[PDB]
Amino acid sequence: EIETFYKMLTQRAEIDRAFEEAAGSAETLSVERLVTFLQHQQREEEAGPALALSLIERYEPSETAKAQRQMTKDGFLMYLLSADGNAFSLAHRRVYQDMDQPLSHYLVSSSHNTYLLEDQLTGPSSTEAYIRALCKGCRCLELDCWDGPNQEPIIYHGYTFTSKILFCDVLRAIRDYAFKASPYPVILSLENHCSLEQQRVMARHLRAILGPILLDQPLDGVTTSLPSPEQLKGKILLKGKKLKLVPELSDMIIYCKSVHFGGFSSPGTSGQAFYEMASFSESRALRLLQESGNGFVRHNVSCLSRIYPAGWRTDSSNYSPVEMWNGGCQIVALNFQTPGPEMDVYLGCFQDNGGCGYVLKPAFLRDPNTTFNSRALTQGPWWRPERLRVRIISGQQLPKVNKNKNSIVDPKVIVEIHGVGRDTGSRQTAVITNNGFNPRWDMEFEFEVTVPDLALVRFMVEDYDSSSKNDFIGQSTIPWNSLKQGYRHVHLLSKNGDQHPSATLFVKISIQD
Ligand SMILES: O=P(O)(O)O[C@@H]1[C@@H](O)[C@H](O)[C@H](O)[C@H](O)[C@H]1OP(=O)(O)O
Ligand SMILES: [Ca+2]
Ligand SMILES: [Ca+2]
Repeated sequence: EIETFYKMLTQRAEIDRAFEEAAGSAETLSVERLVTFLQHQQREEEAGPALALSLIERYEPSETAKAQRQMTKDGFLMYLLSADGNAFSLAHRRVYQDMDQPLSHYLVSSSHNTYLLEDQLTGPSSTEAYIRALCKGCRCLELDCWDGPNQEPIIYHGYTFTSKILFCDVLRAIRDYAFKASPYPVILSLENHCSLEQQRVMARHLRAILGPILLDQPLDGVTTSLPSPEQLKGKILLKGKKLKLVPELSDMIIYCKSVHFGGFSSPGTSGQAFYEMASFSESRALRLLQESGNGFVRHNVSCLSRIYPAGWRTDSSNYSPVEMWNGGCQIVALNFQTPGPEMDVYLGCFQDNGGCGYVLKPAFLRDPNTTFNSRALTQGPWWRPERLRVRIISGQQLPKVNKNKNSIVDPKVIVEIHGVGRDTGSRQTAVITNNGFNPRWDMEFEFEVTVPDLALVRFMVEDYDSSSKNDFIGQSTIPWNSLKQGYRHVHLLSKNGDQHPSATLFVKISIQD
């Protein structure tokens, strides 16, 4: 009984079967079989006794089997729940890409009106908001500066009733957290509304507070392109207008001069200097993407574009970043304080590359001479269809999505493909009523994706309500190239992007060309 219970509360058939199938009849998995599993199933490339051994060394609970270079079912399970059994590639969870190209070549995690904790009209601002962002990996932050009492510049939403905070205070927080999450450059987007006096003050605080972190002079060399995240490692750069504007400030804008969108210079040689940056609202961006997809892309190859939520999003709601990333846009600004699929995809995207905040664009988005246009797809390197088959097997300890009572969850799972439009798909499972502890669905979906290099796969679990909406329970977004194959567990996240210790989905992923 009491064993039978812990034994029976804790008894997952899917796992048994999986171990069975792997080990065949043996009560154990020999390296020879482990490796077969690692290869045939988990489709690992580095599959080999080396891997298999580290797996066992790392996960095998039995001192015997461990010592005897073997894996018992338990050890199998643990691996499966480990950072190694995770659907989101462990390898990709550390900086592993080329940090040498000019910034324009990377997608940069960017925040919008960062100082805000809520809505854009009357919610509050706080330095906490910049801390959070920074802790969530954000590299590019926004400071809307306005003159304040006692000659001290303040930051708040120009023309609204949003609460205020000090320019200096913000500067310290940034100073303190700019690199907690990553060594790479942080970009400060100044939106100056300050009298010349207070402007200078600003300039003082910057120098005073950022000190040496501040990048106040062009990098020796750095002549034809933007520096690389490597070159700027440890610095913070300013972005704003460059010569109503005191030189103290303007003299600090080195590689990020705000500019009004000129146009894309294919019908010429140049347009915006690599050191010039344009911003575009959601709407405009779409339009240009709709009309000049290839223009933009090519543009974005050597220039940084910043996009920002549409004016009507007074609720700090966000738009989808994918659409812009698809155009090579790199400083895709979102309202970091707002839970939703948009931040889910955003943060999923940036978990890649050890979440350093910079993610190398695919090559075809880094070739000045590119005919790509996610909107008018033609054959190109980017064109590389794959067939994804995802099996939603079971759920484990799905969290009680609050609810002001003792009810049980009634879960269902949605899997979605995000990328070029042609590739967008969504599918959902059935609801298992009244089970969150160990719902088992065993449902499989299949998707065709022509442009994996821009895709992301999202797993979301809602608690079904016949009556009401459908309570979000947890979610997880994995970029296509970090999607791991075989049996894996998807570690679910709360709406706020926090890790849910024991909430997981157990799945079988298979990708074939
Ligand atoms: O920092 P930029 O690139 O200028 O973009 C900002 C944007 O991120 C946000 O403040 C919008 O509310 C605002 O309308 C816009 O400024 P705007 O008044 O120039 O449109
Ligand atoms: Ca702003
Ligand atoms: Ca129920």
